Formats: sequence, structure tokens, C-alpha cells
Amino acid sequence: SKIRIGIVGYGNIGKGVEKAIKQNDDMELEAIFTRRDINKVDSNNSKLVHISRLELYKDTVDVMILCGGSATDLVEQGPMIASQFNTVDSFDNHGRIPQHFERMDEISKKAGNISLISTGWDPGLFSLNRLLGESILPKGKTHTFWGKGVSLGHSDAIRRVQGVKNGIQYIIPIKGALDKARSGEQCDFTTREKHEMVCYVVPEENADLKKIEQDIKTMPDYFADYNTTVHFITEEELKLNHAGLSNGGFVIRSGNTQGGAKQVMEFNLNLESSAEFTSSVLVAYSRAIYKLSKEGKKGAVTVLDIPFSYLSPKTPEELRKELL
Amino acid sequence: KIRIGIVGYGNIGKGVEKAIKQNDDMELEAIFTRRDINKVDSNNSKLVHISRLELYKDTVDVMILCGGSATDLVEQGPMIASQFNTVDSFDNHGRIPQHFERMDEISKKAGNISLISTGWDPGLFSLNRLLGESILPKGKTHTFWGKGVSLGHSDAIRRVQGVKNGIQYIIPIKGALDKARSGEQCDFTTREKHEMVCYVVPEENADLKKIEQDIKTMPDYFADYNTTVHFITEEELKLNHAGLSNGGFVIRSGNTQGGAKQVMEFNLNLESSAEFTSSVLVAYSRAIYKLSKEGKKGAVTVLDIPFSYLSPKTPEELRKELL
Ligand SMILES: N[C@H](CCC[C@H](N)C(=O)O)C(=O)O
Repeated sequence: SKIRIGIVGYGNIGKGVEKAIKQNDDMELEAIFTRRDINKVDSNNSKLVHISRLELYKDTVDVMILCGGSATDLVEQGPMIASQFNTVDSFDNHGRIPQHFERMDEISKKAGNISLISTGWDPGLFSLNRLLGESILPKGKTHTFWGKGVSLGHSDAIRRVQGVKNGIQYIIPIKGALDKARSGEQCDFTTREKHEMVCYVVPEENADLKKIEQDIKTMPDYFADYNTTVHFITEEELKLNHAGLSNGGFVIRSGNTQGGAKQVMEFNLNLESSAEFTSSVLVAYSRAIYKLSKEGKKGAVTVLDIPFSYLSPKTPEELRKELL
Repeated sequence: KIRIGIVGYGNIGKGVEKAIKQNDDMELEAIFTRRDINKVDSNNSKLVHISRLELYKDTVDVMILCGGSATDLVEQGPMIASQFNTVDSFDNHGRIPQHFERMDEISKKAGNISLISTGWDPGLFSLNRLLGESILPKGKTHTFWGKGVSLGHSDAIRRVQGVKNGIQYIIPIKGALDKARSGEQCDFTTREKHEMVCYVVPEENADLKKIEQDIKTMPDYFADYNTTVHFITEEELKLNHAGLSNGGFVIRSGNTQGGAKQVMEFNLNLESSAEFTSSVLVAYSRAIYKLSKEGKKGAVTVLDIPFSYLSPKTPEELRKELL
């Protein structure tokens, strides 16, 4: 008796999910659904199944982990899957989360299924820690920083600059801000104080380096609001040292107890592989959704509705004896 | 609206009284003390003798037990749980299983709900050890307790022959902490993680100071750690040793299929450890109040409670704001 997992999308996250399932003995991968031509990419990939045959697996999959891919169904297809399976997704558009929740709720309830929306590290683990911080310390301030990581949007922006062959951008928490937040003194940080941006650019022959540096730094919407540093490197260095697969971040609650005592709570992540970590979170939550589906839970839920006990394959007794 | 009863008025109890003030949806019904019935520390309103506990039946929604002990909780916990929903911070890890069993039986029978062992450890740290373990199944977990008193160890030394009074501190070792955060994974010996520093006020009848170091060779408590012992006067202790600050770290260093280094960390830096525990107890009382109203009965731990239950905000407000 194993939890039967199904993966939709075989991009970085889908591949990571397949790997993560290998680290979970209570789980088994039933199929990986892709839009790609199976006849083109197959032979031993027994698990690969064309997306058109997804409906044929509504009895073989307990939880469908939605790893979109990078198309469009990364927003409108989950509702399609929810109508036929219990789902788990990492919908990361914070501003549109309330909308996605409503749509997924109506659909999952209608189909008698349960859908977990917006899990991963952010949304997900960071969300949980923001909630925990303001709940434990109602009087104080919450600060979320997103550790060194790439902003695809900004990398595309860099490439539009005259004289730029190729390049990459990173957003990085400023140590000074982290130190201040971590101390007891509560304060509100300006955009410019929380994060800085570092770019690594490969210039075209000639180009005018100083002009590129300024074109990027004064770029509105992307860099204008942040202290930005531009490093000029070769194409070789770019491929070698900027795969851009790592990330991290910090969630800090700086509060005061009645009396002015400084109380600080911090949660952070340092991920060599952002995608694989997100996949691991997705798989852990699949165990939770499975348990909940079996209890008869219907509708959409978020990480905020799920007790951590559901994330473990161990029994309640074992947890209270080992970890509490 | 949520009616809270505070049981015990030591540091945690005092902290709960203040923390309740930081929560609009809560009200303090009374503070129950075991101080002599005849004359208390100023019988003024708030304080009420423990004998009157029974009279508050149906006027108190949650009884927060602030009787920092555990041994006392073994018996006092069940007694209260048979009359009210309860929340405690039972901190003896080894005996948590027994405590849970007893409180569960009692609360179930009385139709109440009892949250046991919340606080920062057990409690918050417990939640993060579980989280780390679930998200990164292949890896190692390391818990460190920042510089602060280790209460029990203070009592432990107060048991040494010739010790009038004293205090001990546990201090993480920077080296182990850095390694843990490195994501390399590696077992540590108790001695590699923390060191212990004691400050003892000798009951110097002329008592042997060198023998006072029974502390160092003391099984469990010390000996497994490099322990330093400083002798001082009750005057020095009282003024320079108000071991109120504390903290800790819970680090999970793992690898995902393929060898990618993934590190998760949760830590606390508390100027007032007791008041922080007090805040944790109050937030969880809100969750217990809600669970009770839903019909939940029996014993629960922080591992069974969704984080949304800790907030007075609506599920929609949380999703729109924090998700
Ligand atoms: N006191 C708790 C947690 C110990 C955690 C500790 N073993 C570590 O993670 O380093 C227990 O024994 O159940």
C-alpha cells in the first residue's frame, strides 16, 4: 500500500518531483504526463504518458502534483485536473491567490476532491513562518527577504540593453538590513535597504562598458530602485558560474513583549537547487493531501490549514516520542 | 471574548498576564495562586486562591498552566483538565508520552481538550524538527539552545553537596553551528555542540570548593560537556545573573536526489525567554478555544494544530495577506 503519485509537466519541477519520490518509501510514481510527443522521447521512460490520456488514470492516481511545465496551463489546467483528481500545486502569484483559491475550491468540492494550492517555499514555508511570527508576537514587524537568486524577468531585461551579448541578474538580501532586523530594534525598511541587485554581463565586441552599466542601473521598474552592481565576464564564465539554480531567503519577526523586551524569530533557507527543494515540499504535502482526502476532506486548502503531523509518514506516537 | 484563567503566577504566569493584553480577542478572568489562603501577596482582585478554581466552571474557556515544574504538572495537569480545557508547557521530553496519555484520558472523559508541551522547546522547535524531517527526508537535524539558563541544571547543581545557590548556562559552540549551516551533514557529540558555564554561591561552611565540582562529573547534566565553574556571592548572582535571555537553533541539513545541498533553519533570540513562552501559550490558547468549539476532545500537541488556528484573522484575510 503506497501513495500513488502522478506528475503533470516534466520540466525542472516535474523532474525534481520524480527524484523526490525516490526518497519517500511510502510513495510510488504512477505516471508523468507531458504534452511532448511520447514517440519522440521514450523507450525506457515507462512512466511517461501523453497528457491526452490523463482522464484514463482517475482510478490509479491518489494525488496529482501539478508541475505545469512552462506553457500556459500553468494557471488554467489545474482547474481541469482538480475536477478529476486531488491536486497539489505551487501557484506562486501572490496577488492572484485569492482568485485561484475560489476557482479551485468550487471545482474540487463539486468533484468531491481536495486541492492544495500555493505550496513550496514561497508561497509555502515562508507563508507559514510569516503567520507563525505575527501569531506568536502580535506586536512587532515581519520581514521577508529573498536570498541570492535569479529573477528571470531581470535577466531578460539585461539582454535588451545595447552592447549586451548575454547576462544574468541576482537579487540579494543586504546584510545590514538582515542584521538590523535580527537585532531587537524594529523598523520599516525601504526598498533600497532590503535588497541589492548584482548582474553579470557578457558584452558584445566594443559595446561601451560604462554605458551598459548605467543603462542597467537606471533601468526603470527593474533596477532603478535598487543599488545595482554590474560585473563584466566572458561567455565561458557565464555558463560555468551562473547556472542560476540556487536560491534562498529569510522570514524574520522582530517583536516586543509587553514591557519592551526584544523577541526575534527567524526562518531561512539556503537552497543549492531551488527547483528540487520546491519539488521536495510538493511531495511532502502530497502525503498530507492523501491523508486528508482519505478522511473525507473536500475543497481547496493551503499550507496554513494543514498540521505538520500530516507531512510525516511516522505515527503520532512516534513523533511525540522522537521529536516533541 | 476568549476567557483565560492563569494557573500559577511565577515568571511564565506574569508573562501570560502581559501577553493577554497584546491580544484584543482575549480577557483574563483570574490568576490562580497556591499562596496561602489566609493572606496572599496582596489579595487584590486579579489574584485568586487555587481553592476557588472550581467556582470558575463555565466562566473560563482555557486554563493556561504556568506551573513551571513538570513533576507538579503530572498531577495538577489531570486535575485541571477534568474541569477545563488546558494548555501547558510540560517540558520533560522523556516523559511527554506518559503526560499525553494521562491528559488524553482525563480530557476525553470530561469532554475537554488539553494541549500539552507547547512553548519554544517543546513547541516551536518541535514543529521545525518535524518540518525539516518531512521536507528533507534524507539529511540530519541539529538542535542548539542559545546562550541561556537550563533551569533543571540549575536545580541539579543546587543539589550538589555544599551548594547554597547557583545558576548554569548552556552555550552553543560557533564551530558546530557553522558546520551545521554548511550543509555538509555530520554527527556531533554532545561536547561538540554546547559548553556549560556555572556560577555557584558556595554554602561555604568552609565546604570543599574542589569537591563542589561534582557538577562536572555529574552524569547526564554535565560531564558530557566542557563545563566551567565560577564561585561567587549571592550578591553577585542576584545582580549579574538574571538568566532571562535565551534562544536556540533548529537546523536541517539535507540533500535532494543527486547531491544538491539544501539547508533549513529556524532560530530564536529572546531577551525574555519566559515572556516568549508566555506569548506562545497565549497564541495556542486561541487555537484550543477554536478546536474546543468544534467539538474536539482529548490531548493534542503543536504537531496536530494548523497554523491558521493561532490567528484571530479570517482564513481569507490570511490568504490575501500572508500566503
Ligand atoms: N529533546 C527532544 C528533541 C531532541 C532534538 C535533538 N536530538 C537534536 O535534534 O539535536 C527529544 O529528545 O525528543
